[PDB]
Amino acid sequence: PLAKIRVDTGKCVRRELLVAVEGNYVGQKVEIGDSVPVAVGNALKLKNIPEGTGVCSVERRPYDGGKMAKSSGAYVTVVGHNRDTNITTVRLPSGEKRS
Amino acid sequence: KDLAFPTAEELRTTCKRKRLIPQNNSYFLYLRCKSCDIIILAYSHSQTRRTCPGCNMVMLMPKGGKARIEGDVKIKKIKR
Amino acid sequence: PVKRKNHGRAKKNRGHVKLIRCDNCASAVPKDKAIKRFQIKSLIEAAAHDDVRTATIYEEYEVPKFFHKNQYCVSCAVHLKAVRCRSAEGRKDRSNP
Amino acid sequence: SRGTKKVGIVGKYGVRYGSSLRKRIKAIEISQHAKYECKACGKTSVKREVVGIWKCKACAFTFAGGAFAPTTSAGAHSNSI
Amino acid sequence: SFAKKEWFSLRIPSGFVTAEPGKTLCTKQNTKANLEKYLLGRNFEVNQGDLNPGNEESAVRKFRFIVNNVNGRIAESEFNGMELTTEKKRGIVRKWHTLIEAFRDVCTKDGYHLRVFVTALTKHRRTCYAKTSDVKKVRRLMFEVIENEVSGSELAKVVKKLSVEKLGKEIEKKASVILPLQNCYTAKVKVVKRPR
Amino acid sequence: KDLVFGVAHILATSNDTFVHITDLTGSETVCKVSGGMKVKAHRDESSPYAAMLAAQDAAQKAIERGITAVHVKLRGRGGVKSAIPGPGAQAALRALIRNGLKLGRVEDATPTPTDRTRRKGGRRGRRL
Amino acid sequence: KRNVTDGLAFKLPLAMRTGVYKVGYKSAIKLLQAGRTKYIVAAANFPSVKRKLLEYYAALSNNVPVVIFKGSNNELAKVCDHHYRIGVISILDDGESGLI
Amino acid sequence: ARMHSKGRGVSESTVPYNRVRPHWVTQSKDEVVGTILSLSRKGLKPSEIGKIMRDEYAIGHVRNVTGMNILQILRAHGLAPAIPEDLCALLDKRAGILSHLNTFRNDKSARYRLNLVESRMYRLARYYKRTMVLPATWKPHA
RNA sequence: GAACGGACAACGGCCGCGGGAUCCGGGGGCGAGAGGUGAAAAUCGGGGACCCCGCGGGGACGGGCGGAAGCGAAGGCGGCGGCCGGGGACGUGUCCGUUGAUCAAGGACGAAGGCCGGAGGAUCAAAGAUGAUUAGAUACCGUCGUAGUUCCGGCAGUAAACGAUGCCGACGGGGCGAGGCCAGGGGGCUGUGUCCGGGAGAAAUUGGAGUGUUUGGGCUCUGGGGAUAGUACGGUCGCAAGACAGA
Ligand SMILES: [Mg+2]
Ligand SMILES: [Mg+2]
Ligand SMILES: [Mg+2]
Ligand SMILES: [Mg+2]
Ligand SMILES: [Mg+2]
Ligand SMILES: [Mg+2]
Ligand SMILES: [Mg+2]
Ligand SMILES: [Mg+2]
Ligand SMILES: [Mg+2]
Ligand SMILES: [Zn+2]
Ligand SMILES: [Zn+2]
Ligand SMILES: [Zn+2]
Repeated sequence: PLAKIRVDTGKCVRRELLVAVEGNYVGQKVEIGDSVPVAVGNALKLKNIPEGTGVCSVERRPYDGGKMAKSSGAYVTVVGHNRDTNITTVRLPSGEKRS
Repeated sequence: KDLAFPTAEELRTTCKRKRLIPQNNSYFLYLRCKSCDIIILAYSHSQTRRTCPGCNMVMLMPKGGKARIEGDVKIKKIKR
Repeated sequence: PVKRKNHGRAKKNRGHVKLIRCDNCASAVPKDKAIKRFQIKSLIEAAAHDDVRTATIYEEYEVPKFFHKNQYCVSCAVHLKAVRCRSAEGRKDRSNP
Repeated sequence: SRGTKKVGIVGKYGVRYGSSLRKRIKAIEISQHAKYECKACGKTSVKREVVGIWKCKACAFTFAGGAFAPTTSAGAHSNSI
Repeated sequence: SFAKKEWFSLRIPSGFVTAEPGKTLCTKQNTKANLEKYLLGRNFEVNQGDLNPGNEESAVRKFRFIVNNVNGRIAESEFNGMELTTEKKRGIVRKWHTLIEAFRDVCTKDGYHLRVFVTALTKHRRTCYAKTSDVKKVRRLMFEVIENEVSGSELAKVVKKLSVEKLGKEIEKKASVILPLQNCYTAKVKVVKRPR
Repeated sequence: KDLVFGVAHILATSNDTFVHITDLTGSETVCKVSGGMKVKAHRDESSPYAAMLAAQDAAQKAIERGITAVHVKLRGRGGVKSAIPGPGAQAALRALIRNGLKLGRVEDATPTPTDRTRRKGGRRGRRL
Repeated sequence: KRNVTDGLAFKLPLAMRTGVYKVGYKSAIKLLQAGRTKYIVAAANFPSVKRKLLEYYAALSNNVPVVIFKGSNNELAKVCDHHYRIGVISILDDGESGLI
Repeated sequence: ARMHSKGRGVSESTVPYNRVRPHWVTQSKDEVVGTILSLSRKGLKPSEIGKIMRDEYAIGHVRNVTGMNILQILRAHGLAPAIPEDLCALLDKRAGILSHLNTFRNDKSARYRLNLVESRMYRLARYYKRTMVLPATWKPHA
């Protein structure tokens, strides 16, 4: 399923769309940023995501919108962080370890 | 050795139920705190803390068998 | 008939003791039945100890001990002679010399 | 008046599809059709609406969950952290 | 086939008597960066009796040192770990006695994440066993004595504490109210994370 | 006592006896001579004779390559297999110090497990 | 495990067996508006905005304790009142417990 | 031996040979009964009543100072519980185990002890239904 | 039976931390073998093996302590911390007051191997493949290797599941031990081994396998010469293997 995310500011209402995460619910406060909390449903950069946590809709290039682990039951395990060179090695649902 | 007349030596050695008459090892007592004039009364093999109410100190704490008495307490058995 | 009162192993008030592997045969023997000989000897053998005195950098060097628990199954323990052939009344001995 | 001794909910499939396939889908058809307790209102009124979406019919609390259960093992583990 | 290899001495921090314990070697390189490629991952373990050549009863530990920097035929080598000698770690365990082991992950005052492994043996107060509640009691006492002694210190003084075995004697004093321990040793120290 | 130290890793398994000499780091190996280099029979590689000759050639190359003193780490196969150093363990150490290598801090360094994996042989064992 | 405790699982049925209470959210705001309630326990399952009004009104009225129960409506029915699940309990008076 | 084990433990309190009226207690027989009824409506069980009579007021048995048992006192004043203390202690043990198995369903050790406490519960209920202490249609809450 | 007290506990379920070893990947060194065996061969090795040092990945496993020591109803349970749960013994002027013992039927648990679905796969390893041995060798030995071994959900329901010894209960000699609780007076309860006697026994032996022709505590089960045969038929259960029962 898909998660319709409604964002309200002072200026406008943004209507965002994400693939639904197991544990999403209608009325959930989600946070989409760089270093938001690492609760289920939030979206943040992988450097601020701790290792061993299954993430989904992972971007392949930065600000791509999310490419990998997008169909049912899929998740991507964050294996490690190369904090120099700014590289995260992740485990894909096919078992492929991807930088 | 007579079975109907067991000597007082052997009775305290044997089990309380296995005596000729089942005899208690427990009793009651009086606890005397020094800062305190009243004498709180308690069981020998107590399962509850006993504290003197005014000038509050803990008198005896429960243990496996006989409750161990805490601090400076004069004790007096109660039998009559 | 029943040859040993303990039936060969030291198991009493257990149901199961985990198996260990024989150090000579790699057989699966329980830890209770297994013949265990703890040998503590020097690393350098006693014949060569005069030759290590001439060669140590250190004044008063203590040669280290070698620690190993030989654990033998029953078949190889009589074959390695870790257990000695005894009589029927000699079977009930338990003390080491 | 049980009706069936062993098949239960997969008695609708009759004799078709093989015993092991009917035995396999029985645990899932029990799972996908059952009412579950809403964790927002307390009532056993959560029913599946479509694959992946589970809604409580009492307090309209709808949530994204598993295909034929409200919770999967991978989904439970990410939420228990 | 061997004359292309040049020697390098090894250098420790000042904690011990010996500043330079030994010499490593490597082939001649054109750059300095290729020499750093060959050397700065290397590591070596030296016995404490070699780092303090006078005392021999403190020759039961061996200190592990990884090199971090080379400057002109000198390999600077920081602390990489301590471990008891195999003659010692097998000597301190006897039968008919309860062996008590504990480990603790702990950072120093500096950001050095260590994992300190301590052991102890219950002594004669015929089989000198301890109750496992008492083993849990000294193990909680082992956790606090590791955390007060190395997290209160920086690492250069912690490796002094491992050399003098202050971390072992503090267990034997503190746990003596519960258990008559003996051979309280820190069996192993690893560095798992460095501040940089 | 201006001698330079190296490490003598002496593996002594049941089939062979390596006499391996390296520097204090262990990453750079000065000389390694095994017992099978010294006899032509396969059954005599683990012998104390072949361990002597392997230690003779290893000590000679270590002295000419600037290793005067040595540290010894005796070793068996270890792991699931036999932790005991083999037959040519002592002969490799004896011939090493008897050929001009002044030893210090000899140690037993075998790979002892804290409860290993399953050992070869099967449950009934190696029936011979 | 020791058979009895003195926690909220013990005191709250004792207050309902010996004492005056009301179950339900409508009754909760009728008592808070009348100042008659001395203690409030809500399940964690209770709606947060309805829960926030109870906490606000209690902080108005003499700092009445509101306690979030570690459980749900169905686990508050695991105490003395058991005909139905319990969203919130307004304790008018607790006859024998040490709730207050 | 034990009903559901193999232990043959004998740790049991021994009553004295002679019931001794406690001269050390200062309070009357009607003062003792009022305290017991107060502790029962305070929430304590009849075993906990006699413990706190013995430890705090040094009344070793209330039969010494009253001539009635604690259940005889509660039955006299109508405060006899609906389910007896023996059965309610097994019911809280059964419910406590069963709530643990709600989140720990692999605990085959606890499901063994669940069928053991329920067997003691149904054994006790059959006796209490026999002597009219408990209604014949009584069921434990599932 | 219930409560309580201070203890005790490899009792279980789960969560988290950790340990080194085997194997693999990768880098550096070395330079000819290594492996394996009773002996060899297969195998890997200048495309740099083995060995030495670092890093990495992964699964499995808790060595030493570890014992005629603990716990559990049995199967079984051994790194550490925590949570939830359980347990017996002891102690007690706590409660209830006969609520009990044993069991057809019935129910639950039940090692290994096996089966089903899912995940995983380091070691070991049925089958299979080889190299040998041998008169032969479908085996023992070497190497490799699938199921499997591992985890989760279920099935299955068997073992030399043994103490080859049903459960409950009364009584019965000393000695030595390393259990737990209590007491403080080579003490009492309760476990647990051991040794010597008594008695028993065909004997080995044995604190019950004693208190049995001086034969009677209760309750359940089984045996009735060997073989046929734990086979067949019928039945029930199982996905199957088969199990139960049974001539
Ligand atoms: Mg068995
Ligand atoms: Mg029974
Ligand atoms: Mg009794
Ligand atoms: Mg290489
Ligand atoms: Mg199985
Ligand atoms: Mg299996
Ligand atoms: Mg499978
Ligand atoms: Mg293989
Ligand atoms: Mg048939
Ligand atoms: Zn006082
Ligand atoms: Zn063997
Ligand atoms: Zn709802």
